[PDB]
Amino acid sequence: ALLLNRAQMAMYFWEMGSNAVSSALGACLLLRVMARLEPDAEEAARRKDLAFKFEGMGVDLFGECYRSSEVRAARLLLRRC
Amino acid sequence: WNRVDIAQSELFRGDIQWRSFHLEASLMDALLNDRPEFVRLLISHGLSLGHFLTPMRLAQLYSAAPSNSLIRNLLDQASVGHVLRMLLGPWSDLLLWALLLNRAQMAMYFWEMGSNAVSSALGACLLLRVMARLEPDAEEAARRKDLAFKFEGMGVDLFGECYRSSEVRAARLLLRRCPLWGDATCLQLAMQADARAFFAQDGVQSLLTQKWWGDMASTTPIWALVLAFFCPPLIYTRLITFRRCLRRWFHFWGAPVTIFMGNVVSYLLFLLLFSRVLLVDFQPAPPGSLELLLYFWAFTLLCEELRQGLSGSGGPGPGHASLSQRLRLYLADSWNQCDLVALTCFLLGVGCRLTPGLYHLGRTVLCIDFMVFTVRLLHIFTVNKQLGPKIVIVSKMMKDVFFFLFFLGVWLVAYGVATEGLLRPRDSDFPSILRRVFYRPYLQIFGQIPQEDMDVALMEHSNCSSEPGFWAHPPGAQAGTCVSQYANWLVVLLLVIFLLVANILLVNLLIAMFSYTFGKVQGNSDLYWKAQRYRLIREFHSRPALAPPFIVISHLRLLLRQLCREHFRVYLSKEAERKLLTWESVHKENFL
Amino acid sequence: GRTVLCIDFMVFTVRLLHIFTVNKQLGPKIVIVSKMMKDVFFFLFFLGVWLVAYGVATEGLLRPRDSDFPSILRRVFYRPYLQIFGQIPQEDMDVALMEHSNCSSEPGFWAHPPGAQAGTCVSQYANWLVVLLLVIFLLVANILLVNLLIAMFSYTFGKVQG
Ligand SMILES: CC(C)CCC[C@@H](C)[C@H]1CC[C@H]2[C@@H]3CC=C4C[C@@H](OC(=O)CCC(=O)O)CC[C@]4(C)[C@H]3CC[C@]12C
Ligand SMILES: CC(C)CCC[C@@H](C)[C@H]1CC[C@H]2[C@@H]3CC=C4C[C@@H](OC(=O)CCC(=O)O)CC[C@]4(C)[C@H]3CC[C@]12C
Ligand SMILES: CC(C)CCC[C@@H](C)[C@H]1CC[C@H]2[C@@H]3CC=C4C[C@@H](OC(=O)CCC(=O)O)CC[C@]4(C)[C@H]3CC[C@]12C
Ligand SMILES: CC(C)CCC[C@@H](C)[C@H]1CC[C@H]2[C@@H]3CC=C4C[C@@H](OC(=O)CCC(=O)O)CC[C@]4(C)[C@H]3CC[C@]12C
Ligand SMILES: CC(C)CCC[C@@H](C)[C@H]1CC[C@H]2[C@@H]3CC=C4C[C@@H](OC(=O)CCC(=O)O)CC[C@]4(C)[C@H]3CC[C@]12C
Ligand SMILES: CC(C)CCC[C@@H](C)[C@H]1CC[C@H]2[C@@H]3CC=C4C[C@@H](OC(=O)CCC(=O)O)CC[C@]4(C)[C@H]3CC[C@]12C
Ligand SMILES: [Ca+2]
Repeated sequence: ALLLNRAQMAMYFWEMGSNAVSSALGACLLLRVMARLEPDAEEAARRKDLAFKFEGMGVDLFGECYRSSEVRAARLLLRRC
Repeated sequence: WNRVDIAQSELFRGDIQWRSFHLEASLMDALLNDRPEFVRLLISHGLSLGHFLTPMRLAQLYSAAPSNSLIRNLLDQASVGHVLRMLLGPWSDLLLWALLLNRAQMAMYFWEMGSNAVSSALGACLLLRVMARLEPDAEEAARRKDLAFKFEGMGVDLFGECYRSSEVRAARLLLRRCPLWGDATCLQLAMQADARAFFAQDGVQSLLTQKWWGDMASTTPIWALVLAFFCPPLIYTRLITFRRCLRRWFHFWGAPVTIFMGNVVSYLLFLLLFSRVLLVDFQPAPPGSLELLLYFWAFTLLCEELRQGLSGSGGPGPGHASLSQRLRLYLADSWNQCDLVALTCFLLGVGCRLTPGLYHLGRTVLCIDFMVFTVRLLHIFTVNKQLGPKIVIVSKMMKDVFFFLFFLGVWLVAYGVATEGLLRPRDSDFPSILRRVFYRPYLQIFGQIPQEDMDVALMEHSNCSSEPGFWAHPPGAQAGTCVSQYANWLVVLLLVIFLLVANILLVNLLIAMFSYTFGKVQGNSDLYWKAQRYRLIREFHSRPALAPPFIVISHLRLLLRQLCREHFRVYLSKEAERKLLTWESVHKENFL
Repeated sequence: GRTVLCIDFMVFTVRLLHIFTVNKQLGPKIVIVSKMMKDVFFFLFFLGVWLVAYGVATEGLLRPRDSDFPSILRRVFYRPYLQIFGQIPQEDMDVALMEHSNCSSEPGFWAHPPGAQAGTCVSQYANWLVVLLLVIFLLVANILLVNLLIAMFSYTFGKVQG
């Protein structure tokens, strides 16, 4: 759903899987890369907007996990993904 | 009855067999009586508008204008001013009508049902600012100007959608040859409308850079233009990209950034020639090589000054042809006023130079004349995106400088006379009294504090006057021959109060005044600079490619044109032109 | 080789800034001072235009007799630039503060400034103006330009801080 720029599908498939923080950062990694690999800049506006929406959820979900346990959310970043 | 809920259920239900003429005269009373919500219903169920807008019914529509209007009499006066000579008694004429009679919601709807969304939104803004100036009373002009902002809203909002859709295909929206108004352009429409909000948006501003760098790929760097200006061989190279090698030459030297840089290089060389005349080639001999080259240079500067004068909307219309408007609008630009003060006291400085008696006055006028030509360096670089919005700021700061200069000058009189009165010099000439009162205290603001000239405990030789009292000799040249030492505890105290008020209270409160009004005017003067920008882009695009010293080639080409006897618009085919308006009427409907 | 190494010390010392940008206390403020360059360059534009305007008009009004191009480009640029920082040489520009008023066989009245690079003798024709034209300089540069640069720094520090 990230590849075909299906916004609400990717926003839902992130919610039903494991690896919330890494795939929110992973979704942000693809959509900034794949906008540079995109020829036309019209759909790249939707490609970059949906990258900010995963930037919202990764920041929002990690800030919950960090205020829960600063030790156990430290291990969230430095996990060998 | 002005009851909408009846009119829907009558037309939506109840054996729906409405014919033509049942709807035709129904929309008349929907238009003659104001009632715009009934109008949207009938157009939603569809009318002809090619069998509805028969010219009797339009004359019928204008006949129901109110008698005590600024329109009915304006028709009877005629029975913007060219609209009067054009309007007499399918949507564009109908949109024109609702603007004329200030019918707000009717015009807001007729804009939505027609073609040409961006040009008629700018066109509606053009009329309602013009027709408010043509309106006698200012009560309804508040509604006339408010409904002009509502079309300013929709033109900015709809173009920003069209620009983010396709920056190329919305670039063609502006520079389309609009066959209304005698082949008008939507940027020209936005200039004449004084559409500051329309120029301020990032689509038009990015379009202005592409017009600025005309056929030279506006993302090109600046140093490559400098490298290609001073190497015209380097024009045809791996640097600056563009979109017959002779048109390739003319796309460079006809582009407005190179006409600008030509005008900048040739003006920095004018000021370098002016200075080398003024500093090292200005003996009382008759004028030599470079001084006569300066006089011809400033003639061309004057011949280039009349080109803007006799080649010059919130005012008159284009092509006025009577010079009591064209020269009056020339001597209203604040730059021309600087350009003519420079060229008239160059003429004074040369006329006083050539006469034998007035030579030192001719030099003195030319030194101040360099000052005025150099300040014209500021007006040139206000087209720059990096410098320009900040040059326009520093004139908004003058209202605070003048407060400072008031508050300081009052305090400088107060300090300066009290100090000159307490220590009484014996060399009290009026040039020297007005110097120790004003000039010497003014310099104490800048760290020039002459303690040895005001404080007696720092000066020796305490017997220098036969007048009664005790005296002391200040070692300064214009400090008086000897000053009094009666109350020099006070003069030293009164300096302390001066440096507190001037150097600390006044200077740091001026920074608070600059920092405040920089915060206010930053938004509005950038908004003003955006709209000013296109006025300066096409002011270089219309200017000849040859600069000031070599402009006489392009004036002996223009004058030889008359013995033998910038309107920007990109050209495209009508089928590619209707594809543009079809694309754009979709994005109006997708926006509404 | 010595001269290049003295400028080379300058460049190695500025690399001291790039090192301490990892600091939490200093670092966010080192990254600010490069955002300020767009306002320095306006100031440096507006001053430099006014420094040409003041500097040539002053060097034209008082005409020195030691008008070499290094010294002309010094009394035009360097000496007015230093007046922004409180180095105002009144004795070199104002004739009423200098004695020895017969120092040139050229026609007109002259006067000797005691400065080393102030010219051998300057003119005293319109030195009411040079003194006035200094007053306008210190108003534009030292007060209008400097305090408007603070307003420009205080504004763009507010924008770029976040
Ligand atoms: C009095 C002196 C300075 C005589 C002039 C010497 C010239 C041969 C040269 C030396 C370097 C040149 C400058 C190199 C950089 C450019 C940037 C250029 O800016 C632009 O045109 C593009 C910016 C924009 O988009 O508005 C203006 C000309 C300018 C100052 C050139 C102007 C003339 C200069 C000063
Ligand atoms: C009491 C003594 C100091 C005499 C008073 C002199 C000042 C009232 C005048 C003389 C020269 C003026 C300056 C000449 C150069 C200009 C550039 C000007 O900027 C522009 O013209 C930009 C063009 C534009 O924004 O339209 C802003 C004011 C300023 C600094 C002026 C500020 C006020 C000054 C100092
Ligand atoms: C900036 C605001 C707060 C007001 C400050 C005004 C002064 C800085 C100006 C207005 C009156 C001027 C002066 C009028 C009288 C003289 C004496 C004059 O000395 C001479 O005797 C030489 C020839 C002459 O003018 O008689 C030199 C210029 C000077 C200081 C003028 C230059 C600077 C002055 C003091
Ligand atoms: C040219 C001179 C200064 C020769 C150097 C003499 C050194 C033997 C010593 C004297 C005191 C020392 C300083 C004492 C305090 C520290 C703080 C330290 O900052 C950090 O590493 C932690 C801050 C952060 O978390 O980023 C950097 C080194 C420094 C400046 C030391 C650097 C080397 C210094 C100057
Ligand atoms: C017309 C005359 C004055 C010659 C013009 C010289 C200036 C245009 C240049 C030469 C040295 C420069 C300075 C050298 C040291 C730097 C540090 C620099 O900060 C950083 O590099 C931080 C690193 C980063 O933020 O990426 C900010 C600009 C600054 C002050 C420069 C400001 C502009 C300067 C004065
Ligand atoms: C900061 C902005 C507003 C522009 C200011 C530029 C000046 C401060 C710079 C550019 C030209 C420079 C000068 C070019 C000519 C000279 C004369 C020179 O005196 C000499 O004769 C010694 C040897 C020589 O250079 O010939 C000493 C350096 C100096 C002042 C240079 C140092 C400072 C100057 C005046
Ligand atoms: Ca002009």
